[PDB]
Amino acid sequence: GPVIGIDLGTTYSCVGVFKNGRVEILNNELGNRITPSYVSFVDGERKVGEAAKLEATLHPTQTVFDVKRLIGRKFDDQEVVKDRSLLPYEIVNNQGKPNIKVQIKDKDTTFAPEQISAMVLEKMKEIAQSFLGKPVKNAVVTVPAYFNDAQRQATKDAGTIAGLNIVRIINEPTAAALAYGLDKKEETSILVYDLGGGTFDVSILVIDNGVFEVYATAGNTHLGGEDFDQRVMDYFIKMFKKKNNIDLRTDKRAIQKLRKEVEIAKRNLSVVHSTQIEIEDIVEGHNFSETLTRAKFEELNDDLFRETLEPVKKVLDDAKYEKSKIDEIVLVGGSTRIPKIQQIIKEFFNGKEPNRGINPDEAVAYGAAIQAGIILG
Ligand SMILES: Nc1ncnc2c1nc(NCc1ccccc1Cl)n2[C@@H]1O[C@H](CO)[C@@H](O)[C@H]1O
Repeated sequence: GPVIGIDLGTTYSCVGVFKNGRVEILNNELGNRITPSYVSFVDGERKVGEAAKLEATLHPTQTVFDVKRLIGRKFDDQEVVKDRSLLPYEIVNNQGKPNIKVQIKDKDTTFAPEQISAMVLEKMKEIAQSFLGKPVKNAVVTVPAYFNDAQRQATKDAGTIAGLNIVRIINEPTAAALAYGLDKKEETSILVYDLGGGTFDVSILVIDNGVFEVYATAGNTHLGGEDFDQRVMDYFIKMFKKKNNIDLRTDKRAIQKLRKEVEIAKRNLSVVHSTQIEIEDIVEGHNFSETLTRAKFEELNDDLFRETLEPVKKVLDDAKYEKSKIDEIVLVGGSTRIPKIQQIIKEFFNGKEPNRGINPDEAVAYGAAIQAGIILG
């Protein structure tokens, strides 16, 4: 049978197949190559992906996301205590482990993290199955290099619930090395800098005659593209209050519309220098119309950009590496498209150019699909 490759991400997932000698990253029913890792439980219906994410504004307690932060952990872990205080859906203690509690037709229903991840894996599986016109029973799935045996086992259990035999778990740095086709002969020391929507990871991966080993890993579980958006939102909410005496935080729908346009403005500012953020009637009778420059975008976030270097220094220290010991810097995650990020990394490595792909959000799923093709022979 076929083996598909799945990047089961914190904020999004991505599925790839290896077919007639090529990796195809598959579109979901809405024509997107990434699917928000969201599940909503509203009004008797269960939604997965973008339709679930759209429920978050009006139904925040019923809209489950970021489950990768909880999977295989214990309720009293310091990281889980912090996430319970940040997440708006209820998390309960089931025999020492965090479970998610929501309502289905008003009834309390409790899910293990792996049961929510299984629903994401199931949607990825169905995209594969319709594209291939065939049942899919087998997958390669990625995990962070820092995942322990309990986090990896709960990811495998999510696969089993979704009807997927996870034939191989590979770490995200290895998946990236496979996608960029890093030559497997002789020895190479690679820095994998992975800046996503919600999380920052950096690893030293060494490739030695086809054997991949992560020698050190560090990161920031609360640093990603969504934080850069929030810095911009905070700025424009303050400006709109100064000019119009309207605090947009008093209207959750206004906030949702602004957040969509701010996200789009950020992405544009990876290519242009100036972009317009426009919402007609952001509240009734008031239009939102502003210009954001790349220079103001960077000024609002420059402390967060520079914080990404603290994990880089830590993995170099943990591995006892000199900066020069790094042979190649590889960039993963759409947030590495930010010009200032690529500049800061270049300068930290006393001038060495980072390798970035063209589709940095799909690189991990691409590599998982390559690993699937390697296993099939
Ligand atoms: N040009 C960009 N400049 C800065 N940050 C970016 C850019 N593209 C993405 N991502 C790709 C993506 C997002 C939405 C729709 C389609 C795609 Cl393929 N990011 C950021 O990467 C993170 C995970 O997508 C998000 O925080 C996102 O905002």
